Amino acid sequence: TKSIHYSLANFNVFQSLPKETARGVDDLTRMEMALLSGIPEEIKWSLKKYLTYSNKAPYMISL
Amino acid sequence: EQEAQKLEEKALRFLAKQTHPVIIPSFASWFDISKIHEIEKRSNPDFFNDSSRFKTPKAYKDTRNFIINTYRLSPYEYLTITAVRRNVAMDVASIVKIHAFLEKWGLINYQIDPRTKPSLIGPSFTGHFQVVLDTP
Amino acid sequence: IPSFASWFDISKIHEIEKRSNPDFFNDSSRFKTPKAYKDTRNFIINTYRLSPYEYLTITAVRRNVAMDVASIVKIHAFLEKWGLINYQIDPRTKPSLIGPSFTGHFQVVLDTPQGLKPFLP
Amino acid sequence: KTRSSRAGLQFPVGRVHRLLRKGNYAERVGAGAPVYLAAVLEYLTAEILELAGNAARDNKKTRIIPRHLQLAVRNDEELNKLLGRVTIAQGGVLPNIQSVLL
Amino acid sequence: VLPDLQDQHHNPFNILRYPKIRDTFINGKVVSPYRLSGEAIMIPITLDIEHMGHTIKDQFLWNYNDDSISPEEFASIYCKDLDMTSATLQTQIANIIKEQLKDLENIAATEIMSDLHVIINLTCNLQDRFFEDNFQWNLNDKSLTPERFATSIVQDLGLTREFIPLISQSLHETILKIKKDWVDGHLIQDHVPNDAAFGGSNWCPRVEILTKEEIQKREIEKERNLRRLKRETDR
Amino acid sequence: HSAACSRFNSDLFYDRVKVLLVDQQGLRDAYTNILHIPESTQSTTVLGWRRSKNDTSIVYETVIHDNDLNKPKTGLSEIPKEIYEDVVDEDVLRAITEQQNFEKCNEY
Repeated sequence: TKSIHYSLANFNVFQSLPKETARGVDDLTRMEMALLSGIPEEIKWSLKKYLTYSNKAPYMISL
Repeated sequence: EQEAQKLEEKALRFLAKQTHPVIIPSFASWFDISKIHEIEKRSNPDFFNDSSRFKTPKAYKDTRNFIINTYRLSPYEYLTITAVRRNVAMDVASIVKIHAFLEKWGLINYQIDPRTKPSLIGPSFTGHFQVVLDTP
Repeated sequence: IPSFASWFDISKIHEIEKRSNPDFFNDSSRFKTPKAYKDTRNFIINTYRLSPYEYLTITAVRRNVAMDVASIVKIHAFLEKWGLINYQIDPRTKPSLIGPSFTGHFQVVLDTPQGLKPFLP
Repeated sequence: KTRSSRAGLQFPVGRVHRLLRKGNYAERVGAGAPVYLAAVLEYLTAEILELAGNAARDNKKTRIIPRHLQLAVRNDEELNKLLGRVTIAQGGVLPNIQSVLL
Repeated sequence: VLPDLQDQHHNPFNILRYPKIRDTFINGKVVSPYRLSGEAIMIPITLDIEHMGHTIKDQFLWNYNDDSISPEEFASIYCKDLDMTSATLQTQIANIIKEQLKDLENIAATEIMSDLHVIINLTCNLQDRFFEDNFQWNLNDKSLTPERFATSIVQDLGLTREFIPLISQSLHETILKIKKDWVDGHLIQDHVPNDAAFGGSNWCPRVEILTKEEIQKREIEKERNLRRLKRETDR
Repeated sequence: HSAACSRFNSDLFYDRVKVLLVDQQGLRDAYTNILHIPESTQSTTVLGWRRSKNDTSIVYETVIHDNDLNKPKTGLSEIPKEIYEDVVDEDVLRAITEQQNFEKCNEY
């Protein structure tokens, strides 16, 4: 279960120290960074979530 | 023949073995260790356009493929720029510039734990994959 | 032994090498002259002809040629681009910069906002 | 036409040659010995004067004093080994406190 | 010694079998990600700071012709990396790398336009296997940068990578010295180390060997030589 | 003499393999946990992927592609058509364009 030999995911230095926001880029920076990358099929998702945050929380992505 | 088997043996001999996964944020899928994408040319690094003789696309690849190779062999550790500057002979301004650029797209020092993201099957279905490499 | 570009000869100077580095024939510098360029080129060749199975490094020839390294490297990178000296080589002898192990055959995974995904083209 | 200008020195070659002659060090003295000795003397004097000037500039002084000469001869290990048995008047001793006394 | 070329199975736990991997695991640290033209001239910057119980010594070239980081942000990241962050240390760094710039900003390799040749005799030391070497270097040449010459030297010899940013910097400092006396009496006499008639028993002068035994006396010896050498020019 | 030149170019090779191939295949980085290996041995310039048909398993393997092993890599990629095409006999000119097209075709 919780053992070093079972898996090396908490040895002695990271089992409660990592911040609560250490799971990747935030949902806003992810939108902003996936918007200037040239890959299609990805802009069609960024411009979908920006389109959502313009009708459910516009005060968050204000110019 | 026998030299082909000796070549395959010596190749697998001096070859890095993957022991830890590497994670890209899926908005920076575009790159390899041989091509420079347009985003890398229009971004802050301006080694191109021969503005000087000390910085050149050859030194750009010689440094980017050093940073990515140093990170992807030990992803558990964090890439400190003092070690990079201690290993590369480039000027400090460019070293920190390319390091912040690589960290911006989440190519190196990407803060991520795989215990909060479940697995999935991609649009590409199961198949038979190979990676062709130049002879060493 | 060159298999291509057989215009080279130790007797005279060809026009293909003049157009390569023109700074050797139009400059009146005391240290650089076509006579010394021909001398050092014939020295690089006569010193490689002793064992055509090793990689001729720049510092090796630099050990005993009285010429600026800025031009030594210039003419040395010229005698490797053609069928010249570095054309018959063994695997072990190489400049072979000491870098980190190569990457690119590793399995990279993507982080889609819907879950992890394998990176397959 | 003085020989110091011919040799390219600032020390008197004639005076050195006269001192070598009347010093009864030998019965004959060549022509290269005076210029050689003057060269060694001027080299040593130039080195010591340069070190003393550096020491005086470090002490924001524009006039060399025996203290500066002592500091310059004791800082450089070579001159310290050369002039180890020679004391200098009004030169004092260099500040050096032991670790066990601090 | 390191699990890079060795073969480990699917389970990463095997890496624990090496000591130099568990070392960075038993007493590691958790850190937060930091949040950040024209003709380029290179200016090396040396600094030997002795502030805390430990002292730091390193060199690096700045190229102040561009502005993307300031002498304060560089110290802000150089001390965060070393984890000895202190306001007095950041100010100490910004108080030393700025005087080096202001003192060396006045000298640039531009408008030289003089075919100059010099016997560059440099000495490098990385507190292990230090070396010295002397060769023929021609000023007024832009094809061979000192970084490429350093890469050639580290490639031909069996030297680690950390020697590339060591011989290049110490070489730039020499270049600045060669350009320093250029603002005055810097006439270039035909100074050769060897020849044949115009402008070789052995290459005893032309040496690039590495020596473990320290001849840690060159600092005074070079100053002794340099002081007399400077007076030799006047005559 | 020039004979001593190769005398230094030969043994300088033996010292390289001395410090890099008798230890654990290479030197530890000493700044990162990376085993520094001379780059002439691993690889360079990944040429892409090749996918074939297969119903659940997925296989990942590394293959090394090449066109001609006994025709060594050389320059002629940094040689434009202005310097050499002016006046040379067409025999070696054909050998030049042969080597060059091989140099370019080796990378797909």
